[PDB]
Amino acid sequence: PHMFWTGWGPWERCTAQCGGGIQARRRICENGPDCAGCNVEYQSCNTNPCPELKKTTPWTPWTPVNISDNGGHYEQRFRYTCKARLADPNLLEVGRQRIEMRYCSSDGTSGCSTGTLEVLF
Amino acid sequence: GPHMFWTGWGPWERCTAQCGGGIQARRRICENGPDCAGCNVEYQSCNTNPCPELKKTTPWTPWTPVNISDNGGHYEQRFRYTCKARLADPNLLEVGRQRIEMRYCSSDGTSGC
Ligand SMILES: *[C@H]1O[C@H](CO)[C@@H](O)[C@H](O)[C@@H]1O
Ligand SMILES: *[C@H]1O[C@H](CO)[C@@H](O)[C@H](O)[C@@H]1O
Ligand SMILES: *[C@H]1O[C@H](CO)[C@@H](O)[C@H](O)[C@@H]1O
Ligand SMILES: *[C@H]1O[C@H](CO)[C@@H](O)[C@H](O)[C@@H]1O
Repeated sequence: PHMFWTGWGPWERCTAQCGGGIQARRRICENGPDCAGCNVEYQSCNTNPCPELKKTTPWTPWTPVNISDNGGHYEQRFRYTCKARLADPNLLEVGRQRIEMRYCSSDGTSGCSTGTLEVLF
Repeated sequence: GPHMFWTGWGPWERCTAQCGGGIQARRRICENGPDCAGCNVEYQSCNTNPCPELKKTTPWTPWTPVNISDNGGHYEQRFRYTCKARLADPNLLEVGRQRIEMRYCSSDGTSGC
């Protein structure tokens, strides 16, 4: 009896979800053990770039943007998005909020420009 | 004829990732073949330790009053955040666009202030 290879099996699972991985398919040498050639073959898979994953920062608190409520006032809040090219959303995180505080007075020096013109009304 | 044999395995080549898991190959050559028994290449995983947390800061939000000042002065505040990702390359981490919402607060309750 001469040695022979079984037919190639299916391509198995890819090592990466995206950004490039490899996968294998296999076969068996019968009546061997030393058939010519190799019992496993590899190819690349999922070579497309990973998608952009997004996470939003918390909103800042609603605060006035005007220092007077003459007939009402406007309020605003802000937020950003954090983005990364990843396969796992657990690897992207929004870090700790930082806050700064200053006091604005009439004859002040903290560098405020908000209600300067209100004195003229 | 001439004796057919495999050269010794070369060294493992460069890992496809520096962290978070990649693959690397090593190779050998069938001499006086070409039908050597076995494989001319092998692959293994490498650099499976987690990538470091790389960080980028958002821009500061605008300085805004804390509340409507009944007295002469008022406090103002602003904020910023950090974006973090486990990566080797900081270019793959980005701070996105700033979103701004605005409402008008008056005597009625039509805007939820
Ligand atoms: C299996 O590998 C190839 C066929 O795919 C040949 O060298 C031979 O048939 C071997 O048994
Ligand atoms: C597997 O590889 C190809 C088929 O994809 C052929 O050379 C043969 O069928 C082998 O078993
Ligand atoms: C090379 O591969 C193995 C040794 O590592 C054997 O099947 C044989 O020596 C071949 O030439
Ligand atoms: C490479 O693989 C092992 C050594 O790592 C042995 O089977 C032989 O030295 C081959 O060339």
